[PDB]
Amino acid sequence: RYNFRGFRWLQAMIFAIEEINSSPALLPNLTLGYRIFDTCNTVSKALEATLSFVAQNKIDSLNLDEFCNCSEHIPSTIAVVGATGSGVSTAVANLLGLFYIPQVSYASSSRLLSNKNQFKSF
Amino acid sequence: RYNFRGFRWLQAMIFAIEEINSSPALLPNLTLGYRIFDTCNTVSKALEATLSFVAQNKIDSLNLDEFCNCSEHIPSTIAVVGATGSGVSTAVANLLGLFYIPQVSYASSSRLLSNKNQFKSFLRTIPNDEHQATAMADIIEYFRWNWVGTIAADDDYGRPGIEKFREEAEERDICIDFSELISQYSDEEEIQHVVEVIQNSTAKVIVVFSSGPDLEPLIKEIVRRNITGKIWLASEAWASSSLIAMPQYFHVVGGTIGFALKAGQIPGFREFLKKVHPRKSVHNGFAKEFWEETFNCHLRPLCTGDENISSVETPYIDYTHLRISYNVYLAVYSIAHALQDIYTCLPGRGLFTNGSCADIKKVEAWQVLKHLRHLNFTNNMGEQVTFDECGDLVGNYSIINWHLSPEDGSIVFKEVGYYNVYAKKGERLFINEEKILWSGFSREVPFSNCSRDCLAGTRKGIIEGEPTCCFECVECPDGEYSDETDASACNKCPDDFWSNENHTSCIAKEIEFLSW
Amino acid sequence: AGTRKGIIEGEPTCCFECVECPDGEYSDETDASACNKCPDDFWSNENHTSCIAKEIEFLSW
Ligand SMILES: *[C@@H]1O[C@H](CO)[C@@H](O[C@@H]2O[C@H](CO)[C@@H](O)[C@H](O)[C@H]2NC(C)=O)[C@H](O)[C@H]1NC(C)=O
Ligand SMILES: *[C@@H]1O[C@H](CO)[C@@H](O[C@@H]2O[C@H](CO)[C@@H](O)[C@H](O)[C@H]2NC(C)=O)[C@H](O)[C@H]1NC(C)=O
Ligand SMILES: O=C(O)[C@@H]1Cc2c([nH]c3ccccc23)CN1
Ligand SMILES: O=C(O)[C@@H]1Cc2c([nH]c3ccccc23)CN1
Ligand SMILES: *[C@@H]1O[C@H](CO)[C@@H](O)[C@H](O)[C@H]1NC(C)=O
Ligand SMILES: *[C@@H]1O[C@H](CO)[C@@H](O)[C@H](O)[C@H]1NC(C)=O
Ligand SMILES: *[C@@H]1O[C@H](CO)[C@@H](O)[C@H](O)[C@H]1NC(C)=O
Ligand SMILES: *[C@@H]1O[C@H](CO)[C@@H](O)[C@H](O)[C@H]1NC(C)=O
Ligand SMILES: *[C@@H]1O[C@H](CO)[C@@H](O)[C@H](O)[C@H]1NC(C)=O
Ligand SMILES: [Ca+2]
Ligand SMILES: [Ca+2]
Ligand SMILES: [Ca+2]
Ligand SMILES: [Ca+2]
Ligand SMILES: [Ca+2]
Ligand SMILES: [Ca+2]
Repeated sequence: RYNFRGFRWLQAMIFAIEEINSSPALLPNLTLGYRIFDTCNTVSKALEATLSFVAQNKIDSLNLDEFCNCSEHIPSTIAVVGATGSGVSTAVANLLGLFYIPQVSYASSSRLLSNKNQFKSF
Repeated sequence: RYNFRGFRWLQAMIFAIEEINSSPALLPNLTLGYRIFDTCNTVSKALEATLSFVAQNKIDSLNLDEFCNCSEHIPSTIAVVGATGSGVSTAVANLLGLFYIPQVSYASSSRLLSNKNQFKSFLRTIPNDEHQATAMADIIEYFRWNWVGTIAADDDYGRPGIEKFREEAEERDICIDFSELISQYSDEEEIQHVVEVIQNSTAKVIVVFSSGPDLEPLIKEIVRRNITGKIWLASEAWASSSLIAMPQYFHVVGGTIGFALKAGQIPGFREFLKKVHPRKSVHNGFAKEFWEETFNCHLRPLCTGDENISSVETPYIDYTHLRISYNVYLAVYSIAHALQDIYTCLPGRGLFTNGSCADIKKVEAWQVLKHLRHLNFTNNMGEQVTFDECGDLVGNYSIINWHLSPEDGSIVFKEVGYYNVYAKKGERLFINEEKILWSGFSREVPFSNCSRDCLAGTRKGIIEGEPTCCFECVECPDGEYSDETDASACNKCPDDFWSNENHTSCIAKEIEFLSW
Repeated sequence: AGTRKGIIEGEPTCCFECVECPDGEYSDETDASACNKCPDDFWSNENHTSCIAKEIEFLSW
């Protein structure tokens, strides 16, 4: 199915980023980019997107006794905006707080995400 | 903290793999390898291990337009055995089912992992926890209690079980006074509040869906304040925990009634356990710390290397039954039997398109998942093992009691009954009350009703703001009679009859006239 | 008023019946869980809503 409200939210994020870039007072001489994916209200899609986000930290993983390298020009995401559902946000929060990447949600409101022992960067 | 039971489970997995390798009948000319990590009962470590597992499936990931590179030395994990916690299992299962890697757990029992619209590749050798909550309700109903309390862990294991117990209890006219949530990281204020809630109640029986590491702070605080005279109904997670079944806690947690899984037989397992050595174990890197903690040495005095394992009493060998270890054994054998069923595929009977078969030399994870979904094999003891449409394996329960040891002074786990999950509803619970020692020493069943039952000649009356179980009885009025105990209202006598002085029955009226 | 609440078995406390108070007791207000045995020298109405002083009987001039 197609969600027009979700596309409006995506447009809101893009609009905010562009307005930050145009303004000369907030972060002079610095530009903000973005990499925005669709979750389809499903954990699997959001987890694929999160793996894309943390590929660099996968390169920086410690468990692997043998090194692995990816494309150098792959950007390292500083912070993530999302997501809507609480289960999606829980899974994404696990993966992101594995690497201490801030994640600011806009519609997840479950109390289980108020635990800073499990969700450090949420 | 070091867990010797977990190291025993790891050794059980290694033993099963080696036994399968030695066996010529199972997987001829094929050798099984392994890669085993430590979760530390934490989601983060398990997720790092899972990332290491899927490092090779992540090569052909669509989310990245660019191409990632991984060394060929990194192997491809075909299946995973783990894990213990239900939250840990959920976190691992997300990533594993992202790539259709089968995952067979041995201790996770949350019902939330039965949903296959989220957890595509998940299997269990331990039964689901609906039956355990129903069995706790059956026990409470059997011993004729109606006024109980509930404690649960704030995770994926405690909450669904406590909810199932709540609904099953309200179906059976059982009233729950309090319900609290505890965690391993609960502040002093939270523990104090829960302890105060326990004190303020008058309900002796308390039902706990939790684990040892999560129940430890509450038990410690209760022992610190000496809150005795409580009846504890344990779930399988902490009914046999070494962190709660410690003798100096006995006066608080004596006479506890709990659940246990049906044990199993692994011939030759103890001999494999006793052969551990830090130097001989090159594949097993967890032997060094195990040895250091066993003999309190550092290889603090050094380790001579000539110590005997049996000299130190640890859960590594100081055990009686093998229940979770049998689950690990069954998990490994189930994966091996799926691989064998792949290896013996007839050309026109495959599970795949047009009856095609897989190639065991280039077998893939999803094919093994398909074969696990249709698995049917016979155990060493001689039982059939299949998984349902949700990947569950149903089994019996043994109801145990916490007694004291006359010789050692430790805590014994006597068997006082069984719960047969295969029987019809209402004929599943069996208990020998002649062996239960309430509070560890007593021989009379404790009383755990809100209010006392009221005898003939009275009727119940509502106490405002309190549940149905709590009531105050008022004597029957003149003319009405009450011939039952715990009656909602006084029955009225027929014509030409009037109530006794007791109102238990009613006599016939007298007739007065001037007589001869 | 005049009737007290009664327990229905197998139902929560929110669900109740109600029955008239016995002769000698009354129920002035609603949501009453009991009927008051009101003091000496007093009996109940025919509707058990309040109390009436008992009639004193003796030979009168
Ligand atoms: C669960 O427990 C019940 C009762 O303990 C088992 O039923 C018994 O099975 C044995 C044979 O294994 C019979 O000799 C008994 O007569 C049975 N008792 C009954 C029916 O009350 C049942 O087999 C167990 N389930 C298992 C082992 O999967
Ligand atoms: C506590 O309350 C329970 C109510 O659930 C009482 O159980 C009843 O016991 C009588 C005994 O004759 C049975 O006839 C009823 O059927 C039971 N009610 C049930 C099972 O719902 C129990 O007896 C009470 N405790 C005491 C000590 O009387
Ligand atoms: O946490 C959650 O699941 C909900 C999801 C949600 C909320 N508000 C919404 C509006 C539109 C679509 C979805 C939502 C509140 N937080
Ligand atoms: O789902 C869970 O978390 C529990 C954990 C658990 C169970 N049984 C155990 C025995 C020992 C240690 C841990 C456990 C039951 N499933
Ligand atoms: C316990 O009861 C006392 C006495 O009424 C009260 O002061 C206290 O707040 C109660 N505590 C809890 C946790 O209910
Ligand atoms: C705790 O209570 C038990 C039983 O009442 C008693 O035997 C024991 O001495 C108590 N210990 C303390 C420290 O109060
Ligand atoms: C599993 O195999 C046994 C034969 O040992 C058979 O009796 C049983 O019906 C089979 N179960 C299923 C579900 O195929
Ligand atoms: C009424 O109760 C008294 C007190 O126990 C008893 O002695 C008497 O027999 C009872 N009357 C009956 C049961 O008719
Ligand atoms: C008693 O109450 C009834 C209401 O059911 C009323 O109709 C009647 O007049 C009352 N009788 C009195 C107050 O004497
Ligand atoms: Ca700017
Ligand atoms: Ca979403
Ligand atoms: Ca674990
Ligand atoms: Ca334990
Ligand atoms: Ca109340
Ligand atoms: Ca009911």
